[PDB]
Amino acid sequence: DIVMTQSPPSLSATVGDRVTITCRASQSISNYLNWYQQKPGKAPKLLISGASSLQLGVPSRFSGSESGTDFTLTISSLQPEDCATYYCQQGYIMPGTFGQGTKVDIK
Amino acid sequence: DIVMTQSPPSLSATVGDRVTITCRASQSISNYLNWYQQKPGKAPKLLISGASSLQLGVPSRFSGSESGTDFTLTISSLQPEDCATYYCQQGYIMPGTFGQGTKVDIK
Amino acid sequence: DIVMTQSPPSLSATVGDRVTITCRASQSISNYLNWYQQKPGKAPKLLISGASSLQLGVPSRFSGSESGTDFTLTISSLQPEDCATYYCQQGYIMPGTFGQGTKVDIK
Amino acid sequence: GHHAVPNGTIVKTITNDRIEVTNATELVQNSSIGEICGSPHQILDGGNCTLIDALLGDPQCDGFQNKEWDLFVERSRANSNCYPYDVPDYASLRSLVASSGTLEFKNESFNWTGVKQNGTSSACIRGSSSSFFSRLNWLTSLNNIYPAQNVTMPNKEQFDKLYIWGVHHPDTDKNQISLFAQSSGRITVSTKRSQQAVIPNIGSRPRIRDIPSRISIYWTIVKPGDILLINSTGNLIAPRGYFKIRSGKSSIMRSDAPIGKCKSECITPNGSIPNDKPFQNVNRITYGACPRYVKQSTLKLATGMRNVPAADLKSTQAAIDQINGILNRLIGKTNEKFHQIEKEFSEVEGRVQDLEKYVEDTKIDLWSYNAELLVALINQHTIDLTDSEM
Amino acid sequence: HAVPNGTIVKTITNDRIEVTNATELVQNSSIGEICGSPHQILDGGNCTLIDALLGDPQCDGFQNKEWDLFVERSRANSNCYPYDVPDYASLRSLVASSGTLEFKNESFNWTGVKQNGTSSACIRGSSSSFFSRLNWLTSLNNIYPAQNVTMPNKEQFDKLYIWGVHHPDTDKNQISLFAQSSGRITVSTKRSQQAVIPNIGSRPRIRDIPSRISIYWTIVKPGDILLINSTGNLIAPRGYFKIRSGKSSIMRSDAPIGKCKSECITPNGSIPNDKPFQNVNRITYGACPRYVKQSTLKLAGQAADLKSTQAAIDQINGILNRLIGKTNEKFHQIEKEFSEVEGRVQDLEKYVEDTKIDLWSYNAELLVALINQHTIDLTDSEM
Amino acid sequence: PNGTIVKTITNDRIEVTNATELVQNSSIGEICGSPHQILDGGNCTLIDALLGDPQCDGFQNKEWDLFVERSRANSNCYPYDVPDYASLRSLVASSGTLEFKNESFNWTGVKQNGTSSACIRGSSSSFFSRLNWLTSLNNIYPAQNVTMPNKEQFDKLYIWGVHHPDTDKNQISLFAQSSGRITVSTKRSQQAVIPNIGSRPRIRDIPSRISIYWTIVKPGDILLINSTGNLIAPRGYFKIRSGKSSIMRSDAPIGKCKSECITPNGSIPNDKPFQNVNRITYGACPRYVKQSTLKLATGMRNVPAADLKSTQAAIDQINGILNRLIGKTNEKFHQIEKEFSEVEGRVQDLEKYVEDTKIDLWSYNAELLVALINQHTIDLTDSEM
Amino acid sequence: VQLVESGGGLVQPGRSLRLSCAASGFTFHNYAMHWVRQAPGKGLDWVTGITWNSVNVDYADSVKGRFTISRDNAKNSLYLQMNSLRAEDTALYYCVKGQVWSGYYLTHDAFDLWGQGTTVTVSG
Amino acid sequence: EVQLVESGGGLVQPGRSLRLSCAASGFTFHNYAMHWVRQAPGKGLDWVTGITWNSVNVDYADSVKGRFTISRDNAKNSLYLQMNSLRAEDTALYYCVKGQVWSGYYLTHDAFDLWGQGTTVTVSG
Amino acid sequence: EVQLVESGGGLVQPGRSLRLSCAASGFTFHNYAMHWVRQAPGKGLDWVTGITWNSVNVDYADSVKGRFTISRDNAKNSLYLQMNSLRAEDTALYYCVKGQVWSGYYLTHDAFDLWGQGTTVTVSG
Ligand SMILES: *[C@@H]1O[C@H](CO)[C@@H](O[C@@H]2O[C@H](CO)[C@@H](O[C@@H]3O[C@H](CO[C@H]4O[C@H](CO[C@H]5O[C@H](CO)[C@@H](O)[C@H](O)[C@@H]5O)[C@@H](O)[C@H](O[C@H]5O[C@H](CO)[C@@H](O)[C@H](O)[C@@H]5O)[C@@H]4O)[C@@H](O)[C@H](O[C@H]4O[C@H](CO)[C@@H](O)[C@H](O[C@H]5O[C@H](CO)[C@@H](O)[C@H](O)[C@@H]5O)[C@@H]4O)[C@@H]3O)[C@H](O)[C@H]2NC(C)=O)[C@H](O)[C@H]1NC(C)=O
Ligand SMILES: *[C@@H]1O[C@H](CO)[C@@H](O[C@@H]2O[C@H](CO)[C@@H](O[C@@H]3O[C@H](CO[C@H]4O[C@H](CO)[C@@H](O)[C@H](O)[C@@H]4O)[C@@H](O)[C@H](O[C@H]4O[C@H](CO)[C@@H](O)[C@H](O)[C@@H]4O)[C@@H]3O)[C@H](O)[C@H]2NC(C)=O)[C@H](O)[C@H]1NC(C)=O
Ligand SMILES: *[C@@H]1O[C@H](CO)[C@@H](O[C@@H]2O[C@H](CO)[C@@H](O[C@@H]3O[C@H](CO)[C@@H](O)[C@H](O)[C@@H]3O)[C@H](O)[C@H]2NC(C)=O)[C@H](O)[C@H]1NC(C)=O
Repeated sequence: DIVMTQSPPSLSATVGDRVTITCRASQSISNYLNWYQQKPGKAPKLLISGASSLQLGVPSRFSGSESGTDFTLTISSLQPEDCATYYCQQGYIMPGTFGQGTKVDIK
Repeated sequence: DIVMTQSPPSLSATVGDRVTITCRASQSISNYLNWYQQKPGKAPKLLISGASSLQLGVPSRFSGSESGTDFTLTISSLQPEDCATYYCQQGYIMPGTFGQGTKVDIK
Repeated sequence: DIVMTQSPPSLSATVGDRVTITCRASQSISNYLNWYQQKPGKAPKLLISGASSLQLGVPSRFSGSESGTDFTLTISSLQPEDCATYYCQQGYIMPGTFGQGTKVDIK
Repeated sequence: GHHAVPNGTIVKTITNDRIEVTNATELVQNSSIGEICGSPHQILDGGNCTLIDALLGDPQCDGFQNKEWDLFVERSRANSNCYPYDVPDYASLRSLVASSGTLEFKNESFNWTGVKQNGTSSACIRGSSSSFFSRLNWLTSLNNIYPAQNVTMPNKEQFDKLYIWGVHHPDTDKNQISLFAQSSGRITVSTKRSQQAVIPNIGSRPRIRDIPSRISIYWTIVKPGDILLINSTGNLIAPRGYFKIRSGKSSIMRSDAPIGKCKSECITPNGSIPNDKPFQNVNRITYGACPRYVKQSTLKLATGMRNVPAADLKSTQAAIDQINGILNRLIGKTNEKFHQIEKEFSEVEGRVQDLEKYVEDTKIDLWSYNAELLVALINQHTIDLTDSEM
Repeated sequence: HAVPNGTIVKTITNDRIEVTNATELVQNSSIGEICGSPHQILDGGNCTLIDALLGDPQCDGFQNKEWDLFVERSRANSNCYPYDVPDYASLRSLVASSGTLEFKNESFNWTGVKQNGTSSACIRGSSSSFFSRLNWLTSLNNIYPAQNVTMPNKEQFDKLYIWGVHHPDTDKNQISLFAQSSGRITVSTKRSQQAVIPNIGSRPRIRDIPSRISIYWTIVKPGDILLINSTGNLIAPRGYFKIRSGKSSIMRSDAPIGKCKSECITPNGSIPNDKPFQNVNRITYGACPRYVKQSTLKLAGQAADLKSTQAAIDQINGILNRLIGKTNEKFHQIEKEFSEVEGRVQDLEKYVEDTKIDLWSYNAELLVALINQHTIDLTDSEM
Repeated sequence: PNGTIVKTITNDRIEVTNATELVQNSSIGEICGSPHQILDGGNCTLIDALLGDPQCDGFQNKEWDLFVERSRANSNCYPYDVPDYASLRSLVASSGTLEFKNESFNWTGVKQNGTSSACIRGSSSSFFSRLNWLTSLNNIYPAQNVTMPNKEQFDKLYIWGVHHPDTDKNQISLFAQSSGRITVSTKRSQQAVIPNIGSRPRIRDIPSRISIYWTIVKPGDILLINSTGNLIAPRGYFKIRSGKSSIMRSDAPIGKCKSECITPNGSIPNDKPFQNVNRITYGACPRYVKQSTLKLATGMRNVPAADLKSTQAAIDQINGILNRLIGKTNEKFHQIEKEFSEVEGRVQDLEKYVEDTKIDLWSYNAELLVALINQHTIDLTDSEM
Repeated sequence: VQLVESGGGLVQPGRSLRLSCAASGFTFHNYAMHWVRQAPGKGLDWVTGITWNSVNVDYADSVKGRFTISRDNAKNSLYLQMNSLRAEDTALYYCVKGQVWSGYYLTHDAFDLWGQGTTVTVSG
Repeated sequence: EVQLVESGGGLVQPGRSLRLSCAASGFTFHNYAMHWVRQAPGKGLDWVTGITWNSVNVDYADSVKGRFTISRDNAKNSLYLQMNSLRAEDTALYYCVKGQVWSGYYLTHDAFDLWGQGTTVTVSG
Repeated sequence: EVQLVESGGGLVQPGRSLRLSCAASGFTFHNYAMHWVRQAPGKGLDWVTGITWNSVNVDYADSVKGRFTISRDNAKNSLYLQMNSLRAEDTALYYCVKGQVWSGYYLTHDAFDLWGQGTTVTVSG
């Protein structure tokens, strides 16, 4: 039903740089957006729920924000362990719809 | 004076049964009714004051209630120690109006 | 530029009597009057500030009062240590206006 | 041709500010009789005594026991001659007891295991012996032991019950140990719908009748089918019974006027006032079928006709009938109000008091505007109709 | 022109005068159903607003639901742990005017404690449970370490936090639940603080429980930070609600909800708003006519003259257009019915309402009298 | 030629010659201060001036008839909370003066005049100028029992406080006792306060707080202070008077003009009976009505000369009506608050309800009054001809 | 906690008698005290009562004018004096105590303590 | 140790049936909703089915609306998925995921806080 | 304890200048306002000059305007007076006086709580 769009399909950054991923929705979701990180060969892990609530165990360099109408996930100090695919998901109205992931590489 | 009327002049009940005594007043008394129990050859002992307040030392089987401008004294389990004469009195006006007694016997 | 007037210019009393000194002001000072006591050959010592507040260390026989539009300093039981000159001063307007002196002598 | 009067009166209309007429009536009452005479109402004179003191059982207020009223008169010489005390919400309790209208008291037999009861103080002297409040029980340790109390009383009747209890605040810790055997007490009075937990505070206070301690008074209401539970560990001023809460017409007034004998329906702190006229100028505080308050000294309605200095019966009768119909509509019909809010304050408190003053000022201004407009309208139409009969 | 069946109205100079039509300006009836077409109505059967907010099992279906008017019924009860709100009216008004239940979870630290405690008097399904939006924190391995959690507000709206303090019956229960003999809670932001100490003591048993819970609320602004530093007796939050400014309110009414369209709601039902005044109830929602304490108020060969008739009809219809139809909308207002005895505030509220009712009744009487008098005057001047 | 449309009871639009306006819709954006004493509290709230802020020092021992609070006001000293802020603010605002008189309390065995880094007075750390932070001396804090009578002829206001430290270590370091208690009493009232330890968000690097309380001592009374710890003592007493004074929140410049009616937007003329600017007014002000235009028919009807007597009669009647309406205004000085920055609950709802009722009733009154007067004016001007 | 009685006996018609009631075990100057007589096998009747301040005193209709009730708080005693006795007064007398802690009036209370009566016989 | 373990994957022909089972250990099962999410080889993530704790509100995706059934057993701590008719578009890795809201009545306002290493389903000749 | 010590003074011819110093020991000097007062021989007490902490409000008497200057040094704890043009009317004993208000922006609404034993200034041939 609700289509989710992710801005950068692929990103490359140096260790220590700042990385931003953006997500947009077709309809209005009342800040019910969740960010998921999936390494190759493993199950996805939830990073932030509600676009601003960090889950326990996630490092503090991950932040989430609502820039007016877009949803932004920011990595402040990128590390080699932060190479994965990132998805944005809605929770307002079922069915849950995942956007196409953003792949991050290290230079 | 305010005449007081007690319904059963004499009552007989089996041990363990339920006994009810009813009293009526000529005028309106603001629930200022007292119940007295007198065994033969002894001084009266006050049972209930205010028509609903049980005095200390009186067994819990004695209860006092007000229903339809009538005052009721109830014994739930008539033990053999409860054979006496039961009187009603008022306290609103002071001419002094002890009613006639109800005599209780045990089969 | 307030003119403070004191009375009496000189007073005599016996050891144990009651002594009263009165002070008047030209304009309306909002209960800002300070009493000062000076022995011969020493620096002035403040007794009462605000016309009713005893400073610490001053004996309780000294009292200050606002009698109508006049200000009164009272010594209840005069002692030989209370032979000095007393002044009344304002604090409302900046130019400090000391009054004259009331010289007290014992008999 | 109309008639003229050698004398005259001046009234106000909409188009004209000063019109001479033949006869005008005053719609505002400016005087009282000075006596609060209770022929239709029941009035209780609380000399020497306040309402709370009568409730608690002051030795002086002993004659107010189990007495009903429709209006309570509290005088300016009222004082207290018992143990010093405070009420954390004085106005609420005063209003509740005043509107209840009865001081009926029924005793109850609380258990109270292992304590010394009926404690007395020398601040309260009844007759020629030290005493205490007649409706409260001072619980003091017995044999240097104060066991914890856990007592319950159900409400099997068909009305709400009001319980008045208290917490003792001593001055020093030595006094607390000597009176209640424990360093710190705690009181928990709860029902199925509410709970009150109080902790005493120890400290010195200015001496009233050589007493440096105080008492804090609290109240609870128990509905039918409920249970009142008291679970104090120390510093408890127990209740000796329960009062009766009723809903009806009753209030409390602060005044200093003598009580007489006349059938006046409207009472103000200045005195009793007649209610024939629709408005008044005496006082904001009223009780029972009273004309409304306006801030105007005079408000005259033209019950006559203009003057410019055989007989016809039909026109005269028509004019008289219309004017008397207007007068009947205005004069006599007065609404009744019982137990309004307080309008005079002896202290300064803050937000609630400012809100109350604002409400009363708004009411007074609006009713003054209404009175002025009504008199102007009626005078204009009266003059118009009497000039239309020619 | 004359009529055989007349009507009787009142003017300033006349008390009973006979006229022709004499329409009516006060409404004395309702259809008995709370229609729900223009507004959004939420039926809280067996469910109060506070119980739905906290999340007792019977109200499990009310979570994450918006409304424009909450309907509370007289059969509403509580079937969970006994609780008390020290300021019930304020919290009820706050949540009612907010107009939404919307819960977003947060991940507090909560070190070294046992979470998700359950009680035998809060049964959800077939197993014991608790409130769905509060976290009962209990000791683990007979240790209850101090808590120092903190949450900032990086969003663009105020956040509402509901928490509580547990008052146990006895000291033994307190120790068995929280290791400390006496606990203490401090919840503070950059602008406010709230310190609460539990009170140990016995209470009457509701569903076989002698202990209670006291419920408190805080609000965090978009640039603030919430700090919780309790070392005992804490019923922790599970997240935050959203506070909005809107047109929502609450209403107590035992009336059925039906499929119809009407704009003015009263506890008796939905009433039409064409006439300017009403007589049904003083509690209203939406565009409603004013409340007056009066039962009725009423306002006025061969040939024909078309011009004069049209002029009179035009003037009368202009008056009616000015009066009938144009109403004012009041959404949230103060409480008008009380089931307890409180004191100063209740008396003040009753005084305010009585003053308003009296003034509006006087205004209605004067207005009807004036308009009738001038209507008769103008209709007499045209002939 | 030019005409004006007015409203009566029978007719909703009538073209008349001349029509006046009874609603003021504009204001000069200046708080004129000629007939009223106006004190500009830039960067300073009223409570921060009652206490001694290091940046509100110039407001001390100052009187006023209206206090102006600006939106840029902020605190720059030790964080504090007043449990009843509105009541204290209203009481001090309606008192109308700040006049401190010093008193010599009998404090024993304690360290007085304690300072902090939140307050900076020029170059050195400091505290409030009207309070006294009493800490321990030589690790001992003896119990304080201090008495002071009121032998004067006016009520005395005392502002004291309690200290809430972050941790128990800080409490012991400041006051030797683990838990303190304060009891401030008179012959007719008592306040007992207990501090609450616990951490709080840091304002200017301070996790502690101060609670502020006030007491009023009447003539013939006596103030007793009994404290074991955590007491912020007073240095003296303020003076309470009854008069015309209030406090307003307004971001408007102060000028040299003269005007009687003040408003947060500015000073407005009071010739016309009603207004449309703001619900918050000071002094002799027009009433508030929701309407933007309310016009009174000051002329006869317009349809598209020696009779001087009739003209004079009509002019006199209309001018008498105008004299009755225009210029006679009521003076309200201190009122309730009408704007709220936070959501509180029942009392705020009650205040909002009261103001809404007042505004609606006065709007209805204004509309009806204009209608009646227009109708009677037109009727009399038609009767004169 | 007991109220003892003395003074009963046999007296001829038209003569006088004096009954005394002594209280022990409770504070006497707080409670109201009454007298109640019972005829042989007939019932209970009220005759008189007095308050703690001896301000409000009430008598039964059949005993008005001939019976006097007095109290001494210092000696903890309650006295009754009969002057013109008749044959209708031969009964057993009980000295009873009220329940309210400090009552200004004799109403709105009960009888929470009764003594063992003394016999009075009026016959030839 | 909080984990979800899946079983029942394999190779099946088109038009036939399969049953996957998910066992939960380490948390209270009757407080959280449970969903199924499938991932194609080298493609994105797709939502399939979802159930609550009371098995009252059950939701399905559009493409698996008719031939898929989801069930729960609270006593045995199990989540079952049954596929009746299978096509070539369903060859994927299946994850049995759990919800975040404690005792949620509806499936909407929540997020998937725990995931299980799914099982492979291949529908080919 | 608390004391104020004054230095300077002596005999000076008319028209000449000299400087008096007052040193404070025993209290926080940067909190209290400081004044200079003088007393003629057996005549009375006359106010001379006054200054506050931070040295913003400075006031002088009419008879000593334009020829007298008062200054502070809070770092060195000193109060200085400089008199330039002198007459025979200034032969007096000078007292250095401390104020009472703990921190006063303005010089008024105060009282003199501490005085120092002054120094003698004589202006004669
Ligand atoms: C009550 O109900 C609530 C919901 O209403 C429940 O709360 C949820 O609990 C979930 C677990 O049941 C939890 O999700 C897991 O979170 C952790 C992240 O680690 C953090 O938490 C652990 C656990 O302790 C905390 O939580 C418990 C909950 O009861 C509290 O009791 C306790 O006091 C703590 O608050 C901490 O140990 C851990 O600390 C470490 O990190 C911090 C820094 O953040 C350091 O300071 C510290 O020194 C430690 O290093 C964190 O605080 C994850 O463990 C987990 O994800 C993993 O879950 C399991 C194993 O647990 C497994 O499948 C996977 O683990 C592996 O995952 C990666 C892949 O291999 C890799 O990281 C590792 O290999 C790892 O082993 C899986 O990824 C979950 O995300 C929810 O966050 C929580 N929700 C909320 C809203 O609070 C609560 O449990 C219920 N309680 C009871 C008693 O019933
Ligand atoms: C904390 O601080 C408070 C306030 O200072 C203290 O409270 C005072 O306590 C003293 C006793 O310690 C009280 O004095 C007593 O007052 C009673 C009233 O009699 C006198 O009343 C006033 C003076 O108070 C005068 O008119 C006159 O002196 C009256 O005689 C009496 O009960 C006492 O009797 C004594 O009276 C005089 C005085 O010496 C003697 O001739 C008698 O023989 C006899 O000794 C005594 O005067 C005083 O009133 C209290 N003040 C207040 C305001 O309450 C606290 O004690 C202190 N400490 C603590 C721990 O709280
Ligand atoms: C509410 O009333 C009950 C009535 O029982 C009080 O409970 C009793 O409290 C006292 C005081 O704490 C207990 O005495 C002491 O308890 C422990 C052992 O339990 C020990 O310190 C001492 O040996 C001593 O016995 C008493 O046991 C306890 N009784 C029961 C049955 O629990 C309770 O304190 C009251 N609460 C309040 C707030 O007043």
